Amino acid sequence: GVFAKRTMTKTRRRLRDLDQIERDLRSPRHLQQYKETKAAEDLPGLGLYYCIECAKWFESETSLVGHRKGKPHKRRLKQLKEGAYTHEEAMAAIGYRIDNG
Amino acid sequence: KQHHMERTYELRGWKDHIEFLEMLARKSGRLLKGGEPDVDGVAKQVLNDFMRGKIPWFTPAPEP
RNA sequence: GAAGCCAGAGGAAACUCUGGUGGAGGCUCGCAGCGGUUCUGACGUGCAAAUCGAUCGUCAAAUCUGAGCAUGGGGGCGAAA
RNA sequence: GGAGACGACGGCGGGGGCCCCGGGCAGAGUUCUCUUUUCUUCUUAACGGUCUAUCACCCUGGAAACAGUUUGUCUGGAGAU
RNA sequence: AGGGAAGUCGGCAAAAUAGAUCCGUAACUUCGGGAAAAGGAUUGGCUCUAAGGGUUGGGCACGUGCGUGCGGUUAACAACCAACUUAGAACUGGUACGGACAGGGGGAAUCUGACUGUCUAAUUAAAACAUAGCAUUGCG
RNA sequence: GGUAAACGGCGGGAGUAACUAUGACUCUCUUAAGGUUAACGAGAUUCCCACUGUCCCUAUCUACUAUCUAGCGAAACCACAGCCAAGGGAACGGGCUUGGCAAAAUCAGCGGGGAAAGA
RNA sequence: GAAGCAGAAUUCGGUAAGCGUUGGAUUGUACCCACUAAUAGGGAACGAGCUGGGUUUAGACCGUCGUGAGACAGGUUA
Ligand SMILES: [Zn+2]
Repeated sequence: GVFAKRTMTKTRRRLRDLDQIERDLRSPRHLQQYKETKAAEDLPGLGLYYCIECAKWFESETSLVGHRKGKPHKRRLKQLKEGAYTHEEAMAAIGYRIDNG
Repeated sequence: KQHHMERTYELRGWKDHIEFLEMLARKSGRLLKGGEPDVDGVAKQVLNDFMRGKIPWFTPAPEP
């Protein structure tokens, strides 16, 4: 079940993208800046329990462990394993490169 | 007085009013959507208790 | 998930705790039924001299209901308008 | 003296009927491909005979190291197993 | 679309929530409740695994298939039959997995009537009526 | 005489005075109550989160009408009729006066006026 | 047009109605806030469009008055 399915595609309901999630996984600085874009006191569990791969905060460690057992987390696993779609992949699809001399 | 507030709410250890309201919200379940504490509602509860006398307080008389 | 009942752990006993079982309540969600809360509702020489739609209250009882009978107007009957 | 002759509710057990599944005969349908396939009939009344069916009761016997036992704790020297 | 009550006497109406499993649940309280409080994690398909059952059956010795006197609790074993639940695992599609249907929005307070119930059929369902509880009166 | 979980009402006593009833006037005590509001509710009110066409600010789609046709077919209402401006003492004008003006017969809407509320 | 009106910003007055004159808060009951060039004032009602108060049929409660039925200094609900 998805909460408020009719306005899920609104811009104010937009979620973090998979390429951003890959950048957070590869570099801790990107994840850090995404965390100063949020208030720590307003997060579940004081922001101490967080899934980078699903980009979601949880109330407890047992909640995070229960999350790691489910299907949305495993779909995020398989999507990250396949790899997110990026601008370089978009250019390689049409066979376009950048000449920097 | 601090001990009266701690006895009233069974709650202690805050450093300021913001942390006091936050831990009171987490204890009483006054949470918004997404696990965010309801500091406004908890502050309204505290003010209601203050003016309704659930929280003991007084103004000391001037010394002669 | 009330009494009653079983097992285990303690406690000198009385009792205490835990896991069950059980199926009580003018308890509760809710279908029928019964009722009639709300809608700038429909309808307003209407299907209807009170109907229609969605919503709502109640649903094991102080629940709903047929037939036979009783009380007849300065009267009856009324959880009383 | 008995029958006529008697409340409501809860779980449990037996039986009839309905529902479900398998094989067999016959008939029908599908069949580009698949489906030893899917569907239809396969019934036995009142009234009687016979053999059995919870409760209960009777006989032997006398139970603690208490036992029999229901989903639900009732029964037993006033005689249990 | 963007904003999210700026609308309006007034969130009227609409939207949002909703089934089931698991984590968790405050004040107050007549200790019975509040409570489905609040706040969260999941839910498709396929292929598997595991658990939860029933029926029947013990060996000698004699007399003669029976009866007896025994012996013996590894039947902890064999054969046959049977249906629905529960839990765990891998794989896989996805924009969605109670995919239609069905289906609580919730919280902080205040006044009010104890509650369940009843009434003005055809403008008012309510702090009205009734109710148990309490008290008084008359009558041997 | 009694009686206030009867209706009601919210102090007492002394001094002064001495038929009856009253009052006035001083004086004095002046007091029942301090350190369970749950549950339930189509009851009334304020606020918060979520949520949204409530609104900025409106747009588009569907069905049934409304529309046209064949058939069928009323009712309300009706002194007579229906363009206005100024005056028409009885602060009324659709008819009178003075002007503006004014061209057959029609259809769909509309709610200003007339008409229309078991008014 | 006039004013110590240097400039900037104005103030007072005149002709002028061509063109505009907003968005909100507060009902324990008309003033505040902001934007703006500005947030000017009135008439056609106050000498059967819709909707909230004055406002008030029938139900009900509290307060005052009345022996009472009831009435009201009144307040609340549908
Ligand atoms: Zn995750």
